[PDB]
Amino acid sequence: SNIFKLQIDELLEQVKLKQKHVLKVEKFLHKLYDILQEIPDWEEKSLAEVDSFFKNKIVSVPFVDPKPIPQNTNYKFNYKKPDISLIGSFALKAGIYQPNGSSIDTLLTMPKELFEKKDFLNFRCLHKRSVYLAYLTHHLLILLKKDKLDSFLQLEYSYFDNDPLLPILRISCSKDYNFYKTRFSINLLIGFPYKVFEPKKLLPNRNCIRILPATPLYNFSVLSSSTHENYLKYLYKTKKQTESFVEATVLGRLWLQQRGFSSNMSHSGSLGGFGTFEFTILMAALLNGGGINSNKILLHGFSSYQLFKGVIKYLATMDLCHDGHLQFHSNPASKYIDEGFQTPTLFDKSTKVNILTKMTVSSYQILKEYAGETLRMLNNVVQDQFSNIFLTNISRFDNLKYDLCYDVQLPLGKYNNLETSLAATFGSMERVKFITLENFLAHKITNVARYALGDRIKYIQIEMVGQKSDFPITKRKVYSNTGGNHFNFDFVRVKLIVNPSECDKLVTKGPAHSETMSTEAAVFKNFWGIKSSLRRFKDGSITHCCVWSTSSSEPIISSIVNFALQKHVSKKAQISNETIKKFHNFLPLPNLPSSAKTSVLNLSSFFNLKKSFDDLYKIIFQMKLPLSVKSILPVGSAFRYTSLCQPVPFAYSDPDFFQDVILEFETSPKWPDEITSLEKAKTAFLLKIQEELSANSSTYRSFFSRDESIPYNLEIVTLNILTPEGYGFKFRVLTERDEILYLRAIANARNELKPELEATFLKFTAKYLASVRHTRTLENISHSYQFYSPVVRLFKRWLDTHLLLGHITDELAELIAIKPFVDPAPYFIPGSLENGFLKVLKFISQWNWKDDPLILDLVKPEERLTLAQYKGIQMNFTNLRNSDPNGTHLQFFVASKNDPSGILYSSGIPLPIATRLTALAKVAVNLLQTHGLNQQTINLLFTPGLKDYDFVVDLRTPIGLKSSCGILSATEFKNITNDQAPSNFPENLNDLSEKMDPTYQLVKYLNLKYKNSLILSSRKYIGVNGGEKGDKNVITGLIKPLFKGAHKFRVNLDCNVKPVDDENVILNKEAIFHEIAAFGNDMVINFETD
Amino acid sequence: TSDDYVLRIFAIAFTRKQANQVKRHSYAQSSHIRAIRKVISEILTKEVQGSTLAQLTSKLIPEVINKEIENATKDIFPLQNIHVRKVKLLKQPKFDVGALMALHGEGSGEEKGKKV
Amino acid sequence: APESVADFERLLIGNPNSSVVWMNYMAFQLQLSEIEKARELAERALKTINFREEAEKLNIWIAMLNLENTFGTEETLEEVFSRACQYMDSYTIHTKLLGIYEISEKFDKAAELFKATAKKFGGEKVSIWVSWGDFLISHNEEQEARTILGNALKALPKRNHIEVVRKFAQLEFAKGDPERGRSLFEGLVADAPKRIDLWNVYVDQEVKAKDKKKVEDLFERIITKKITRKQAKFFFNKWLQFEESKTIEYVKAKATEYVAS
Amino acid sequence: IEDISAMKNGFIVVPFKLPDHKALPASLHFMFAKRHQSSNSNESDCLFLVNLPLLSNIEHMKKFVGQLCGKYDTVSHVEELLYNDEFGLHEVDLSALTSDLMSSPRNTALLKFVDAASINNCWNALKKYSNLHAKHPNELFEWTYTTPSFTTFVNFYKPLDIDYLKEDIHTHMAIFEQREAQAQEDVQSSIVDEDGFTLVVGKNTKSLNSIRKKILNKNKKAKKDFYRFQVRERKKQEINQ
Repeated sequence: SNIFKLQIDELLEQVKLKQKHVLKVEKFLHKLYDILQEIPDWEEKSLAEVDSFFKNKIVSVPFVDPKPIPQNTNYKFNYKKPDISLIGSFALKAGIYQPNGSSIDTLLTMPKELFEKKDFLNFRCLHKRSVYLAYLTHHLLILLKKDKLDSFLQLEYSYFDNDPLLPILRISCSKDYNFYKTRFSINLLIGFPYKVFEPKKLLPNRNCIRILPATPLYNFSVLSSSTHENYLKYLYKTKKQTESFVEATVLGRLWLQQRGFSSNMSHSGSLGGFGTFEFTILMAALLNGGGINSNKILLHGFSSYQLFKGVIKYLATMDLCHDGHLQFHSNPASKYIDEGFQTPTLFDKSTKVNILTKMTVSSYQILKEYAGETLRMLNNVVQDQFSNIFLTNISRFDNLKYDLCYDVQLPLGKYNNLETSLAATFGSMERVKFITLENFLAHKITNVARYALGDRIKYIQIEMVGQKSDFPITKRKVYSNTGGNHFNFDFVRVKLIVNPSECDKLVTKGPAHSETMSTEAAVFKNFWGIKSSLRRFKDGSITHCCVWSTSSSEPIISSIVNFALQKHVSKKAQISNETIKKFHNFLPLPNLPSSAKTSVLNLSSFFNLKKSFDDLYKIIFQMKLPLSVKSILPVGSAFRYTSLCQPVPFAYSDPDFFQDVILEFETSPKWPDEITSLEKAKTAFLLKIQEELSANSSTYRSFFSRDESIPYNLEIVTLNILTPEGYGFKFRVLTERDEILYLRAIANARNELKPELEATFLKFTAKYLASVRHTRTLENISHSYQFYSPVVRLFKRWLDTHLLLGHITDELAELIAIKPFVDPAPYFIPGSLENGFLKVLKFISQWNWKDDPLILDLVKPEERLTLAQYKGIQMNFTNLRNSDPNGTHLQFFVASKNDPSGILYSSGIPLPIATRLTALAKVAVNLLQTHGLNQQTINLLFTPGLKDYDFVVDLRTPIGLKSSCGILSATEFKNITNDQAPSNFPENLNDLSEKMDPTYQLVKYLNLKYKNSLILSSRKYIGVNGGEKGDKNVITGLIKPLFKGAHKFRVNLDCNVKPVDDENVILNKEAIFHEIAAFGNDMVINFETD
Repeated sequence: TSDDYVLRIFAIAFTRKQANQVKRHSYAQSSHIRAIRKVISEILTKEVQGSTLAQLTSKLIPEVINKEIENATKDIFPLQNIHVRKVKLLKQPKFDVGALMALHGEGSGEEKGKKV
Repeated sequence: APESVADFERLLIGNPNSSVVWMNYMAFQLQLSEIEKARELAERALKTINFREEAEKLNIWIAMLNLENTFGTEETLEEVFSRACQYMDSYTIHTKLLGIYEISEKFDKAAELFKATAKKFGGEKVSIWVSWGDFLISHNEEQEARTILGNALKALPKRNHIEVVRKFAQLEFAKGDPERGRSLFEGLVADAPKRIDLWNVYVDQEVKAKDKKKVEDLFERIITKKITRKQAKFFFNKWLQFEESKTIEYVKAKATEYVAS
Repeated sequence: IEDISAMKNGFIVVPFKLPDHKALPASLHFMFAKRHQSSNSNESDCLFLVNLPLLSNIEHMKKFVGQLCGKYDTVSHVEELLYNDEFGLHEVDLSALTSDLMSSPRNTALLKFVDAASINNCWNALKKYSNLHAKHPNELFEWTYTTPSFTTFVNFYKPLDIDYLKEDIHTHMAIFEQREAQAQEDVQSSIVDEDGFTLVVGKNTKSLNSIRKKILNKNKKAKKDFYRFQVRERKKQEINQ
């Protein structure tokens, strides 16, 4: 805890202006409460004359639903001089600079002689409050208009905490005396006196309003309006106890406003419910109580970080909702009791209200989980994430926070049009359990969502987009027609984070079957109805369940929430989602039996490939060699489940077809000395095994292949097995002599080819030695991180459309995609393709190069890298790129446990390609944060983005490669590709080139030829982005900033030349494009300049 | 292992009577015994730690760390038949239902007809 | 104008091979007087340049030897000298270290390391003899630059003897003693007067050293020596143009006499 | 312009034609030229050419000089292009780097000839060729295209013929085991030094080069007591401090 205190003080120093900008607004409120002190009063009045007294003016009166009919009018109104209290947050001086501004708590308390012993029923006290606020705000705007400062200052009606039971006054300004340069509002509230009554008519376990159901928001709102001064007395006595409270609450304020947990409500269908002032209150109660023995939990001696981690630990692992809550009394131990109130709860024995009742069970669930993971990521000592714990607005982009989102577009209409529009209840019995239509609608949506999905979702949240708490003065409500209804939401957004293990289980096992039909069986029958059934499973038990026809273009949770809303909330509430359907099938649809009907978490193509590999494995073992196989093991992309297309049998044309398996022989000393002879002996062994394979097992076939990726030994030969199941394998022999041969070469070579030969050794140990450990670790991790395989497939697709796969390799993409899966520090472990893909994009837009080494510890949830190895990785990084200035060639640095060097997978790619990747990530994240997430937004993201830079050359091989690549093109006729995918390896084997595509080898040889003067990118997976017919590819590429203008020629300028000046030549574009076209007359068709 | 399994993996070894020998003994000098035990613990520690448990089974079945021990240890002593004879698991990581289903093949339990 | 290190970093990232502005940015760090940080940027240039560009690497070695001659200590000079001789072409970086030495005007240790370099590799390379002999004849060590010929004829064989005493004669014609140079060259005159390029550069050196009667004797003995049909008009196209730029018709008679008999 | 015919530092410009393109109607593929030599026999009477075209091998040079001997009727017989490393594949040699067998420029092509008067005739013919290429691009010497690029390097993607690489591994192993065995016995019996000495070899080591580079790569217990002067120094240190 040596750098974290300095980080805390610097986080404070991010906002330490609590003296300069506080004085002018506090003298503004000084004038304001002087005016309130000199407001002249009024005596008792009648509703049936103050209605016309406000009708004839422009100002009108708000109301709790509904307006009081004079048949029940027996209350006596008043308009008195209020005792005004400037209390709360900026009385404590806990300043935070916000774009929407903080607010000083200021309350017009009620005088003692306009209430009685029955102010707890039929909302006539709230109607008094509405008319009292109406006349006091008319009086205040009259006094402002006579004082003549109206031009800068204005006043608005608003709800307190987005709640219609308490409308309040939002004092704001506009563009000598104009205030525009600090927190842009204060809020005038109106409250009730303290000593009123006793808890039996004050608890949420009573009722006197007419039909005894619970009245929770009613006796929370009026009790917090009446009795909230012991809170301030206790707050200042804890302020006198310890000094860490103001830094503690600004810490919690930054925490909860980056979590988006403002003080509105979760009952209203909004994120929040929990508040920063409730955080202060619970912290002040936890400095004395919280233990099982009613212990002092937080001592009032230590500093702010310890009590902050204490309150996070208490609301992380100790329960407040279900099993247990903390009772308390401000005015003498505070006791944790083990029973629960089935609500987010803590109890008062000197106030007798429940301070967490502004939030629901779902918001308390998500807050307890956030507290648990933030306790977990603050406890760990191997790496500090203060900048990941307090410097990330995860609420700025909402779909980054949640796994998936749906929209409810419902035109229900009128408050009296309720019955035929929605299929839920109606009456005073529900209108005293809840408050309004949207409140009980949101609660019903939570209940039907959690009973519709069960434990197929981690956590559920629900909000009302189109909500407007800023309703004007002359209007009695937010009286807005929000697209089909007269209620305050444009549509209803339901967000889920889902349990990715059983996220797509196609049946949902409800309750078991018996003769006596139990109550949960009746619940399940009445809840599902026409799609419920009772089935026997294979073990023999009988369970009520519901089958779901799964699909590839959807998750089944879409259809489940569709049916379980169109059965319960409304039979016309249309569910609209298109983002999932748009880039959930951007993965290439593999031409398999029923693969459109199968899900996306199915890996049966990979498992079929591994079954064919096990057949080849047994055949290659139980033969006989002069030096038998020690260990054969695959290393390929299908074996690590990150091939772009799922491997269908007989798909020749995919460049990810030939997976590589390596085999190591016994450690024999009789291997030869030099590299050409030992590689030739490896060819001898491969010739032997293919000879015996064609001898004994004629159903397989073999053909050799030269390799060129390991440079400066042209004699490296692999064989490729074409298996009768339909897959191919590329066999590479590894020997024990190889890495010591390369180290022999490194040691004895000349002293200027050392980094060149080190780059050769880097490519060798990237292809042979450490890639085994890489595929083992990620293949082990791809079963606890389920969505890793689709997010790597989608990222490889997206990077192929944005033209980087020619230079960049697979392992960078895989470690990039495993970064948000293993490091959930602002977020969760991603359980949807959408959330995972934009998590990856947000991260690599955030990604620095000079001060962000990418360290990974590839491990399942709940081993890692130790502290000494982490310091070693950091020292490797800092000496590596302080000797390196800014990455002239070493752009990316990606370290793991498998490779502590870091440069193993990133060495080789050029700075234009790396900068293009980072700038394109920045383009994508600002495009998503401003243009909004939409289907057209997603398709415009997945445009190729040529961004025409010096050439685009358009290719055409004579065959549209979808049939031989094995992806149906969303064709409605399955038979027309079932008879077209050539499900037989050809008899002659020299046709594989012309049924394949050569464009990657052409652009690779061209890039290594012109490596100094122009880089060349291309597409390589031609079937997934080369048009619907799948026949198009480009060769794009940048010219070097040296070779923009002309350059004087020498013997080593290394370029094709156009000598027009006798000294300063230029590269002849017509000649280089024409030798490209001579190289690809059968391949290229078009050329475009500019 | 590369997973979180831990193995008390064993190994047994025997002195070969060398060919063209005469003496009945064929005894190890007990300072060769420390060398053989050091190199055998080192190489089978490498063979475990560079592998997962499924890979450890698929390389223990066709009896290949035995021949690897004999090849890397025939330099010091002739060493009649080598075996491993015991692998005892002492701590298991977690369940990982998906990984266990991946070790066999996938499967999705689905409907049977109600008819009532 | 480049006056900021961020702009110099932008220029070196825009082109990494160009040792001219590499050494110029390192000399900019010398303008702010950071010798150790200039050596850090130096080894940065070493690790960043494409190693195939030997001429710009040679300019980097100019920069290294300039830094450790003018600013650093001589133990660090021999350290970077040792890493230079183990990296790149030792004889060329030796003779350009000697060139930087003669520009920086140090002589006392320079003659002893002339002796050291002649002991190491002077027996089969000639630029060391060029620089050593020219330095001695210019710094008034005519006796030492005459007894260098003993070690020259010692180490060098017959194949290179003619060239080493020829360049000795050239140096002692230009900034030395012409009678000493002629005493060196008349042995090769008696050895092979058939050789034509040495005779032509000998009469040219006598032209530029401005000995009227001796160049008369040379140009009137050349035709009496062995002369073929190209060599006649070649030396006459030298001789008539040298005397133009009475004794002209006296050789115009023989220039048409010798084409007949 | 095209009317330039000779560069600054002696380079001779020799451009070429381009075939029919499906998007372009050109006919220039520039190239420099230079006569030079070195001491060895591989680089006698040789010519630099900078900016070689993509895969203009020996056969392409034969067709070019056959068109040249049709035009100017000179003497021209080409054999090989040393330093044909235009890809970036054969800069370092790993075999000579770490082996015994076959022990021990930039994007150019160094082409040697059969005679010095042949390279003189071709060089002066090439200067006049550069001049006519400068004057007119239609009456120009040109090199045709039968494309070993098309025969070899478009269709990489090929099964290797089994008889070919089988006879290759047979011949390569047959010469390699022979030279390895003779080097092994040569280091195993290398007893005589010229002055009396016997080289220690070690058991089953295979090469004199191996022990040489090993010995290039491979490049006390005093007491603090027990002497009279040292215990005087110790007691003097104890007397002082």
